[PDB]
This record gives sequence, structure tokens and C-alpha cells, in this order.
Amino acid sequence: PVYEHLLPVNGAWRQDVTNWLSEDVPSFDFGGYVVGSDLKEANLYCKQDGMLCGVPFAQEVFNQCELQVEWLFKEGSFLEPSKNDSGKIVVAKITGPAKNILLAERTALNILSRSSGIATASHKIISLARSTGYKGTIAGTRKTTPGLRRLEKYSMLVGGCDTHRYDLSSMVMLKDNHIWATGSITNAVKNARAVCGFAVKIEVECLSEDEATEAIEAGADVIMLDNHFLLECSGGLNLLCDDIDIYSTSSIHQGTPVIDFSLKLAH
Amino acid sequence: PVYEHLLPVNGAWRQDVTNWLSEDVPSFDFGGYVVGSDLKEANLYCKQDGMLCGVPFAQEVFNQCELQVEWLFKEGSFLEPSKNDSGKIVVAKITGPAKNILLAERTALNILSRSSGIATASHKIISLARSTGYKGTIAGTRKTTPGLRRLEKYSMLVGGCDTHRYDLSSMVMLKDNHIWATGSITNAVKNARAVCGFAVKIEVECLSEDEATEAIEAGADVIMLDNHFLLECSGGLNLLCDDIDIYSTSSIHQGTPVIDFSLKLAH
Amino acid sequence: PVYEHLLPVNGAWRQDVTNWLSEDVPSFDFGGYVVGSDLKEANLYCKQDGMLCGVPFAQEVFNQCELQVEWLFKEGSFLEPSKNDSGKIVVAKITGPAKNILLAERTALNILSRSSGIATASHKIISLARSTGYKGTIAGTRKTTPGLRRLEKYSMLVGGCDTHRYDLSSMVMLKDNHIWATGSITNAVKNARAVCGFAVKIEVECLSEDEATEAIEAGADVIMLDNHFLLECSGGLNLLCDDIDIYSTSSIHQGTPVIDFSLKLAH
Amino acid sequence: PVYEHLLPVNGAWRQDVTNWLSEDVPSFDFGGYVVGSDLKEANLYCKQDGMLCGVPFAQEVFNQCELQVEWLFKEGSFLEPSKNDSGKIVVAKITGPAKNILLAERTALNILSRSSGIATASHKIISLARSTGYKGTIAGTRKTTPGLRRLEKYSMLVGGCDTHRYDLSSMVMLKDNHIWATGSITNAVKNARAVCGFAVKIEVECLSEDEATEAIEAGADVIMLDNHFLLECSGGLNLLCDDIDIYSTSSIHQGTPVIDFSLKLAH
Amino acid sequence: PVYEHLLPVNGAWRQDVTNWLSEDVPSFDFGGYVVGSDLKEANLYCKQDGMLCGVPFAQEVFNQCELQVEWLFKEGSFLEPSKNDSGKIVVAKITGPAKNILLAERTALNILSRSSGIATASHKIISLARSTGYKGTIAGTRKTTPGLRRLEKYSMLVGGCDTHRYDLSSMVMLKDNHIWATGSITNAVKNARAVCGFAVKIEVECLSEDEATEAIEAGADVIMLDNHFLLECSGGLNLLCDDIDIYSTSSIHQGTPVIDFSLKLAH
Amino acid sequence: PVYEHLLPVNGAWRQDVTNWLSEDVPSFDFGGYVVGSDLKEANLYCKQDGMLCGVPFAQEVFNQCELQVEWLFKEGSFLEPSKNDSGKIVVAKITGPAKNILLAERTALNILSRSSGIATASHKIISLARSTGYKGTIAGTRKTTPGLRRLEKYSMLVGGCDTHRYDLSSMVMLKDNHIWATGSITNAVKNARAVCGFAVKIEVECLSEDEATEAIEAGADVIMLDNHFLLECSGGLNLLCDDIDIYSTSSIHQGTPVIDFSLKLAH
Repeated sequence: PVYEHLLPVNGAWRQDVTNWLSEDVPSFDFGGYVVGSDLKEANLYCKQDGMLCGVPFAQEVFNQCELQVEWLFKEGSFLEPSKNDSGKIVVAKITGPAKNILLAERTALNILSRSSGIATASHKIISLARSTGYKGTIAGTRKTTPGLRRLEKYSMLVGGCDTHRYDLSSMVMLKDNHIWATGSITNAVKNARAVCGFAVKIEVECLSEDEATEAIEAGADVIMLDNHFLLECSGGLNLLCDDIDIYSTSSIHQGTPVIDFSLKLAH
Repeated sequence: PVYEHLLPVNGAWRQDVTNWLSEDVPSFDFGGYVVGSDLKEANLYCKQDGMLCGVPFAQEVFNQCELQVEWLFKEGSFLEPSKNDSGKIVVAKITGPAKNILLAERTALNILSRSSGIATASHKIISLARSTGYKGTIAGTRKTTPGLRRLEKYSMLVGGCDTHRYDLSSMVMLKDNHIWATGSITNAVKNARAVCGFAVKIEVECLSEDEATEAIEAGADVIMLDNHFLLECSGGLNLLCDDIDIYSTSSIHQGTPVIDFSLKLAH
Repeated sequence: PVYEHLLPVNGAWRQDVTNWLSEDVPSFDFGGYVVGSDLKEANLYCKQDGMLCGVPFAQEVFNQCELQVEWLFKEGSFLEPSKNDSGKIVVAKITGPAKNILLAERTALNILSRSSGIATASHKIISLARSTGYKGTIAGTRKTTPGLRRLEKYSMLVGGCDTHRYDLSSMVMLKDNHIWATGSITNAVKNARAVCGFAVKIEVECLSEDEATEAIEAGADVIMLDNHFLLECSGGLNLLCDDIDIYSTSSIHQGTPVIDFSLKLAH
Repeated sequence: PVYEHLLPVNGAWRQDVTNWLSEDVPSFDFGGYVVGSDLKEANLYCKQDGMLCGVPFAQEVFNQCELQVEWLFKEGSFLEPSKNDSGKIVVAKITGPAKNILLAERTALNILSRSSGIATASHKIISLARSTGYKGTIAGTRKTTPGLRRLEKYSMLVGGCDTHRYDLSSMVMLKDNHIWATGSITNAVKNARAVCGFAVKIEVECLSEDEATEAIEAGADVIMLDNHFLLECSGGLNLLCDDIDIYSTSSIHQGTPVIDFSLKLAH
Repeated sequence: PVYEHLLPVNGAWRQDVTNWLSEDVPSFDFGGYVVGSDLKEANLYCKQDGMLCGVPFAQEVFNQCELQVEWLFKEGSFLEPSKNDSGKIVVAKITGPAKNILLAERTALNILSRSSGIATASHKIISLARSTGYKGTIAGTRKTTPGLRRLEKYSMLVGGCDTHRYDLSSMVMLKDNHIWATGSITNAVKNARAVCGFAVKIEVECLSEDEATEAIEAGADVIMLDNHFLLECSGGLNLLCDDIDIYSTSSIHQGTPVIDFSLKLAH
Repeated sequence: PVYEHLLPVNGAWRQDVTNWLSEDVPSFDFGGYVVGSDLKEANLYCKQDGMLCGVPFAQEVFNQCELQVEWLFKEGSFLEPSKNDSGKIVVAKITGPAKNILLAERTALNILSRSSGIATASHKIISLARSTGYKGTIAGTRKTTPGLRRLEKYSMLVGGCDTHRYDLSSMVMLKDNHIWATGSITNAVKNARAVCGFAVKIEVECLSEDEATEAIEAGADVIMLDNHFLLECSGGLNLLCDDIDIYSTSSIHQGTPVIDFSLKLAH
């Protein structure tokens, strides 16, 4: 299977790319006027060790900027520029009008650097968890960057981690506020079940042990301890793995370091 | 003066907040249905040492979610939760229907954590540069997160750094590609000047010394060395300060750590 | 709990109402010019027996048209105008400028008539299923009207039915095409599980009996026969109920009759 | 002439199709990831007797999903699957990547089923009216589904009915509220004429006989009785035809039954 | 009656104002930051003789910029600053935060200057036509400024002229291309009538005399000579009036001079 | 260099063209239905002496309407139809389906007529200024038509004039309100400099001579008298040129006469 197939042939995500382009040119592209439209060649370079992520998003930028691109690696490939003399690896060869290439360049690179960063941090944390013999899952959170949720979640997947719930519409998550708002975990779960129906799971944050058998009895699908039915642990921290099914961390995606990429025209 | 005044009373930025809200609820807010609309009180907590940033953006989220908020600190204030017994500081008191508060909570916090992160990294790097007796400026770059440029640039300012050029429409930046595309730095500068006019500056990346007096002679406003007229150094690295006017770094805003915030209802 | 709380205080749905208004006035509201802005009173009338649905959507139309409204019944209330002398029941009292009322009138009524229609058909089919002693659920489908999915699903809920999966992003549904595309139901389920993760259910359409224990063994959450784990029957038809957990029908929402409403100014 | 030519080569309607696609995939298309991009063949099937309608709209869905389609019948053709052994007729042959076909499938079918339903109900009511020797017109109304007005009106036309006024901007419609708001039918008509000008007709709902010669004298183009100049009757009901020019009914388009279509990949 | 009532309480036109605001501030309002939010008073001044037009549009700008305004004249009032000592007339008094006032100022004035210009040119040409004893109408055209059609048409009305058809959806206009495309004026009219129905007029451009009785016989509502049924003359020119019903000119709205307005804060 | 290269390959401007198309067809294109899709040939004619401007914008209309076009002149070429027998010059040859051509025709021409008008007025005023031996620049203003700023500024450039600042985000402009708001020109400039940074110029409107050396001392880049550092004169008027660097006038773009264009199908 191919991760990029998760993105619909057309939909809001492609309009996002258009809006990212507009964010960079609200009036006129002066540099484009001076550089002209002569066809040029260019190489996209990965300048740091990490996993390549964000290909279809970057590809869409190149498409809208009407360029021709040849990716040298599959998305998800782990790149190691430091095995290099030069300190970099060309992951793509681009051709098109000079102005178009230079227009696409910053936006496309901002996508790759951040997407790869998330994937790399994601893969690092799961391979690490995997090394201890842990068989459960490491999941992300909803603490994503405003407007970039689709991209960051996608990166989590590429990095080999679980995405966790996409949004507030996705898998219901009940807490203290929800439980005493209805009267009991049983009431919270029932009301939640009354509207989400059978198609979506309900997760309840439980602090006690009798706060959790009731939820399980109410029909909850996932139980969270917070520092048939699955068990989740919310905190992360590191170095702790027991037999919980899910360990969640915003560490695989938030406040994450980027992987440096670059682009240079040939001649 | 007040930084938030940089944001127009109304414009695209407020629609961005609406879209961030939609990103979290594409269908239905199940948790909101279960929690109900009873008025509740809540405190926004800063859980890490850093500079508070993103207030008006978070405030707009609260406004659209129809809540009442009292900020306890001015934007830009340096918060130090570790001076605490508890390990946190309440920077805001919120009141409104339970569902509305819980709807606003993740998006608002995603704004604050990232905005403060950028401001904190920005302030740290400039105060550091300032400590050596450096009188120039530390500037950001265009390597911002797709769709979040307005917020990140704003954060740079709050953190005390220069924003540098906002976009490709803003101050022209000529490089090798532009110079030989026209024939000479003089030609590149002239063509650029022919379209940007007097109202906008032109910056030319110069590698040589005769690559820079010509630019200065062509009328360039800023000259970059890249690793009447100002001088800029592109690389960063640290620990190097001479007499350049501008030192640019994506370090104050890209791949930056976030400042952890939280929100909890009272009762 | 209150169904309208499923709708976020703000989000795309309110912009939909604005767009519905624009759909009716692409240039000028000539009738509004002639009627003027004198404050008027008006009654919204239900002219057919059925369940009231679409209140918050209609309310939003009234809000944007700057009117004051008093609903006489709770959403979901079963109205019976034929118990009437007059043949109608006033479900709301509206006040505001004459032009504004007449602007809101068609769009608001188009919402109510269709929403109530779906709710009424939904409630009729589930109360009917309930009468035979059936304890399972009657669910809707994705055969909703383009652009009106949020409203129709909401109506399904009000009518007392299960919504089923909201969209292609919601609970995964594997079929023949997906199973041999991967090689086996086990492969289909695994790949699907590899990307949706733990937070979302996977449903597999099974035709055979060995086509279903494998799916159950693969970890599928729901199994469909199509004419721990739940069982669903896709066809509907009527008059057949056994012990399946879910019976799905587009009958509760597609090609559904509307409930006639009206609006008349007093004086 | 060809009905589809009524749709502009480009405009808002194509963006509507994009938004319908987004309505189905707010995050990720899990089924698409599992099915892959192998080219597949597929047949669109009409499973009920009725008139084919909505071709260009469905075609646009297929275009955006990057598929190749061959329609086997002209829009408007009356299909009769029950003349079948199989009970269905293939109205189109589709080819493209498996994921793309399955992405397009529900949205495209939701268009066809509803559009054909309206066309079929429209054609049935007009052919029926035509059979009595009636030479006037059967028109629709503004009681269309929010957001789907363009599609439903188009379907009315295909079905052979008059669309009636498209919106509040289109042909002015004065009633009691408008007449006493200005003082007299003559005043209502004059004010309306003062703003709509010569290019658009004015229709006045008249209850009396002296309520109608005045309107005709004021210059009204159409007169409605409501249960040089044309005459319209608003009610419908059936089985009544006299010599009015227009008989309007929401029956040809609202609360209308759908025509069932399907789509299945070959192999 | 009041012209501003032609604008729906809410719809696309208000979003246009928001977009005009964004067009002026794509990033940050530096001047707003420096001026601050102290409440200020200000007068809108009309600096040239002409008819005041565009009030509700300008008012919407002021509303979105959260200001308080008192208009001193009714829209349509003919202002004569040259009767002045000072050379200007205050048509409005504005109060609000300094930054907000200065934000609204250019956009609002760009609306007023152009709207009044169109109204003034419109009123001048019709009062002129009226002075010769002409009883027909002077109409505008579709040669409006891209994106500003609603505003310019509205201005035409205020100026006392007929708007003519709003768009291609409004009143059908057949020409040579349409007539021989179908075979005959009769065929062109019939096909056009087959889709626009009874609710909309059909106008046919006729060059001959037998090119016009046929159209009249086909049922055409308006006949154009181009340099029951109305007669129109397309050219304008001036100084020619006979007994045609409509004389059209882009002169009342295109390439029209603006009426100069200004805004100054007090203190 | 080529002016059209100032426009990004993709961005908001192309969506503007789509919206201009929608502005003309909110429902159905009746004329298109009657004319059909037969391929036709057509010539775009310039009917008045002036400079051709707006090519890429018009070209985009033609692209979206799926037509094939051959421009006979380069943008900026000065056309002189009055050197003609016929009184017109064909500047483009268009081919495509009849309906598509007729759909594109009004919008495309509305672009050309206005864009060329601005360019022609711009070129006339600068060539005039140039004839007196003036070596400075003639600049535009922000008094542009709402929504059409990109097009009008572009036209200014083509006409050979300076655009001046694009928007409120572009080059800061301080006035009296800003100077006493901060305390002194020095304070106004400093605060402005504190937020715009080094990349953008600051212009201060000075009335006195000591109101201008301070600004120059504060670091202001441009000084305006209003009726290292440049000098600007705001008024225009004509027939006055001294040694100022910039003379600004809304005359080159606002209330400007249009250049008449036309389009006719062959056969």
C-alpha cells in the first residue's frame, strides 16, 4: 500500500496548497519578473539525517506551479546525508520555468522540513518503544498546528505511529467534566453512545478502579488512566512500558525539530 | 504601543480562527452534547517558563466560542511557573457554557503553546545577542509553517526580533539566479527596481566584494553575504558577531519547542 | 441532553446558512425594497403531522436575518396539526423588520420541511422496528444529499435512529474490491488497521461464513452480510428482524417526504 | 440544443462538486489506501424506471476524480430497467484508478438518484397534464433543497417543466404584505418596477377581481390567484385544469422519490 | 422606499467588504500599531458636487471596523460643496478607536467616490434625457467592473437610471450568433423560451424590419435595433430621442469620473 | 523582462477570474444553451487609441473558458485604431465552442477596457512628465477599486508609472495622527520602525521644515510635503515639477476613461 493514497484525488487539501502559495504572494512576485521563464533544472536536497515525508503535498505545490518532478526516493525512506562527502542527498530533480521553480521552492521546503521532522520524531519514538519488546502502540494527539492537522497526522502515520483520534467528531473522549455533567460514567457513556452510535468508539478517562469497570460495563471502547476494550496511558515521559495498549505523546509531533531541505538550480 | 494592534479589527485572520475551529469539528461535537451548556469557570494555565504570546489569536477563538475571558498578564510578559509550588500560573480566567469552553480549549492552547514557543525562542536569541554588546538586529525568515505565517511573524515581533521580509511581495531578494538571468547585479537590481518602485527595498545576495559595490552602486538597499545600505549575514550558527546590521536565523521560529499550557474547569 | 449541542458554537455550518441566503439573493431583494423595514409579527406554522426538526439551523437563519424568535415546542416534539380545527400549529413566533422576515422565510422553511421529514421518517421506522420487540439499531447511510449531510445526519439522530458512519474518514468499510485488492480479508483488515489505527472501527462486508470468521479473527469491529464485534444487515426492505445488531436503510433519509411548514405576518 | 450547455464552462457549480467531495473526506480516505491505484473498469447501473438526469454534474465528479467515462444514454433518456432480465441498465462505463473510482462513487450516485428523481417526477406531472389537452405550463417553486438549487432547477428543466423564478433576484413576486406596505397594488407594482426596471417581470398575487385589473393596469406581467400578462394558479393538487397559463407545484421537486443507481467494478 | 433595502440583511455582499479589508492588510497594519486605540472623532467630507451613493456599503465597512457613524444626509442627496466657503461638506460623523477609523478610511472612501461617481453620471444623463420631454428609460449595461457589479448596478438605480439585465442568467439576449445557430429568430427565441420559461424576458437584437416582426411573433419581450413588447436602442451617443422605450449606455457607469471624498480626525 | 511574470503561476488572482465568471452566471447561461458548442473563430478588437493592458488576466478568462487564443500584440503595445480605415485593430484571434467564447466575452473585455484605460492614462501622464526633462517618478495611490487592486496596480506598472505602496502592510506611512499619537515624529518613526523592522521603508508626511529633519534624523526613508531619503509631493495637479523624487496622483488610475474593445465571431 501507499500512504499518499490516503489523500483524496481532489478535496480541501489541494486548496490548502493554493492558499499556501497565496500566503507568499499577496500582490506580485518581483523576483519572478526578474528571473524570467527560461526552463531550468534543479535538485531538491535533504541536508539532515531523517525520514522523508510530505511528498504528495510537496508534489501538489510543484503541480500547481506547473513543474516536472522526479522523486529519487520513496516517501518514508530514511535518508542519511551524513554518510556523504557533500553532506546532502538529492531526493528530487525538478524542471520548469525559472520563475515557477523559485515560486514553489520555499512553500514546498516548508512542507518537507516539517513533515519529515514529524515523521522522523515519530519513527524514532516508536522504533525506540519497539526495541524494548513493547507490542502496543504509540499514538499522537490533537495538539497539532492550527490549519496543518491533515499534514501532521499524515506524517505521524508515515513515521509508523498511530494517529489517535483525528478530531472532536471522530472517537468520543469523556472526562470528569462529562461524567459528573451527566451524573455518572454510565450516564456520560450512554449519552455519548446515544449520539455517536455504533460506528464510533467512546473513550473514558478513568482515575479510579471502580471508575473503569463501570465504564467498561457502560460499553466504553477505550479507557484512559491519564498518568472488547483497550487501555491507554496519557503522559509519555520516557524510559515505564507495561502492558497498556496505547501510550500517547505530543512529542512525536509538537515542538518537533525540522529536517533541513534545500533547492538549487543547475547551470 | 500594543502589539495586538498590528492585527486589523477585521480581516482574513479572524476567518482563519473559524477554519481552525472547523478543522476540529467536521460533523458533530459529541463531547459538547454530553457536557451541556451550564455556565462554568475555568483557568488557563501556563505550565512552563517562557514568554506569553498569541493572546489576541486565542482571544478570537474565545470570542467566536462566545466566552468571557480575563487575561491576568499582558502579552509578552515572561512567565515563570517554576517559581511555583504548584508548577503553573493561571494566565486567564474563562467563563461560559461548558460545551463552548471545551470546544475552544484545544485550538486556543495550540495557538498559545506555539506562539509563546516562537516568542520565547525569539527573545532568548536576541537577549543573548544583546548581552555581547551587539547593537544590530536578529531577524527571522520565510521558513514559516504553511498557513500560520501571520501568527509566527507576530510571535517573532513579540519576542523582540525583526520579522524580516513577510513574503515574496514585500522586499525583493535577488540571488545568483536573478543576477545572471539579467546579465549583471546591476541588471538584476534595475529590473527589480523597475517593478517594485521606490516604496520597497531590494536586497542582493553578494559573495564577492566587487559583487557588492556594484549592487550598492545599482541602488540596492541591503546586501547579504550568505555565510543608505545595510549588511546582513545569513547563517546564524552561534557564539561571530561583528558589525553586520542583520543576522538572520530560522532558529527563532522553525523547529521550535512549544510552551505547555492547559485549561481546567472549576467546581 | 440537547441535540442542538452537537453543533459547535461556530464552524462551517453557520457559513452554510449564509451561503443558502446568498443562493436566494445573488443581486438584489426587490420584494424587500417594496415591503420595507417596519417591525412585524409572524407565526411559523406546521401544516402536517410529524416530528419537528431543524430548529438550530432555522434559528441560525433567523439570527443572520436579525430577527427575534420564540419557539413554542422543543425540537423533536411530535406535532399533530390534524388534531386542529384550523389544520395547523404555530411552532414559533417571529418579530423583526418586514423585509428581514420575508428574506428568512423560504430558506428557513426549506430547512424545517426537509429536516422534519427525515426525522419523521426516521422515527416512524425505528418506532416500528421497536414495536416488534427488536432491540437492535436502525441506521442511516451515506446516500445523503450533496452539501446537506450535516443537516440530514442530525435529523436522523433527532428521529431516534443511528447515523451510521458519517463519511469515508469515519469508520472504515471494506468490501470485495478491498479484500482481493490486498489478497485476503485478513490483508484488507490489516492494511486498513495500519492506517486508521485503534481509534476507529473497521467494518467488513462478508458474503460467506468463512468470509466472516477470518474478518473477526483479523480484528474487524463490524461484519456486514449485505442481503467485540457487531452484525449488520444491509437491505432494509421491511416486515425479517432476527438478532442482527444493525439494520441499515436509506429509507429513513433519502427520497423522503417533507413536512409542510408556512409563515405568515400578522396585522 | 443540449441542456448541459446551460452550465457555464466554469463557475461556482464546479466548486460545489469539489465541496461535495470534501464533505465525504475531511481527513483521509482509508478505503482508498487499501484498494490502491490499479486501473479498473466499472459500470454505472440504473436500477429503477425513470428519466436519466444529472449527467454533467456526475461527469464533473468523475473529472475531478480523474476518471474516464462513457455515457451510454443521452441525458433525459427514459430508462426502463424492469424491461430487464437483470433488473438494471448500465448507463455508463467508467475506467480509472480503483481508489479514484470508489471515491467518486457515492457522491456521483447521490447526484444522479436525486436529479433523476426530480426529472422523473417533473416529466410525469407534465406528461400527465399534457394528456388532458392542457396547453399551459407546469412550474416549480423556490422550495428547493438548501445549496442544491442549481441542480434541482436544472432537473426540472430536463423533466420538461418550467423552472419558475430562480430566486428573489429574478422575477419580482408581490403579495398582501407588499401591497398594503406601499398602500395599493398599484403602489406595490410601481415601487417594484422602480427598482427591477424593464428587464424583469413583476408578478402579483391577487385574491379579488378588482385586486387584479389594477395590477394589470399597474403593469404587472403575471397574476396569481393562489388557490401582455399571464395567469398562474398556486396550489397544484391534481385531477382542475382550465385556461390558466401556469400551474405551480413543489410536487415536481420537493419530497420527491429518488431513482436508484449503483456502481460496481468489473473483474 | 429605501434603496439600501435592496441589499439582503446578510449575504455575499458583506463578505465582499471583509475581502476588501483584507486586500488592504495582508499581514499587519503598522500604522494602526503606532496610532493606537484611543477613541477619536472624525468627519467624512464630500469634496465635489455630486450625488451621495454607496452609504450602506460604506456603513458595512464602518460596522466591521467597529465604529459608530452618523450620516448627515440621505443616500441619493445631491451635495454641493462649491456652495461652500470651505469647499467641502461633512456627510458623516465617525467615532471609534483611532486605529479602526484609519483602517476603514481608504476602503470606505474608495466605495463612496466610485459609487457616487456612477450615481452622479447616471442622474446627469437621465435628468438630461428627461429635460427633452423623453418619457422612456435610460439603462446601463453589463460592462461593469469585475467583482463590483452589485455596487455599480446599485449606484445606477440610485442615480435614477434603469439597471438593465443584471447578468447572463437574468433576461435572455439573443443576437445574430444565436439566431443562425438555431436557424431562425423564431428558433432562437423558442429554444431560449424552452429554458428560461415564462418568468424571464427574451430580448432579440434585430437589424431588419422582417427580423423583428418574426421575433415579436415568436414571443420576444424586447427588441433591439443596435444602432407586449418594448423597443431598445443600443448606442447612446447623445443629443436622437424618438419613441424607443429604452436607450442603453455604458456611459452612466463605465469610465466614469469619481466624486472626491475625504476623512479627517478631529482634535 | 515580461510584466505578466509578476503574477504567480497560481494564487488568489486566478480564483478572482473564476469569481468574475460566477458574477455573470449565478444560475444558468441561457444564451449558451441556444448558441451551442460548435467551434467558432473570433477576433478581439481594440476600438480606441491606447496602450494594450490586462493580457494575462484576459488570457486566464479564456483559459478557464477553455478557448485557444493568439495575441497579435505584446502587452504594453500602443495601439492606434484611428490609423485605420475600419477604425479598429484585431489584437487577438480566438477559437473554441461558441458558448464558451460568448461566456468569456464580457468579463474579458471588462478587464481589457479598464486595464488598458489605466495603462493609457498612466503612460500619458509619465511621458508627459518625462517631456519636461523631469527625471523623478510619477506614482499611483491606494485609491484603487475595491477588489481590483492587483489588476489596477499591474496596469500602473505597464503604463510606466510607479505603483507606490501596495497596501497598509507594505511601506509604512505616518501622518499627524500618528506623530502626536506617539508624542513626536521621532516617536512615531521609532514605534513604526519597532514593528516593520529593517525590511520595509517608513514615510512621514511633513508640513514644516523642522517636521522633516527630525523624521530624517529618526531614520525615515521617505518624506512627504503634501501640497538615504527620498522626497514626495502629494497633490498632482499639473503643469510645478522641481526636484522632488516622487509625484503621486490618483489621476493615473482612478476615475479613468476606458479603452473600448469588442469581440465578434466570424462566419
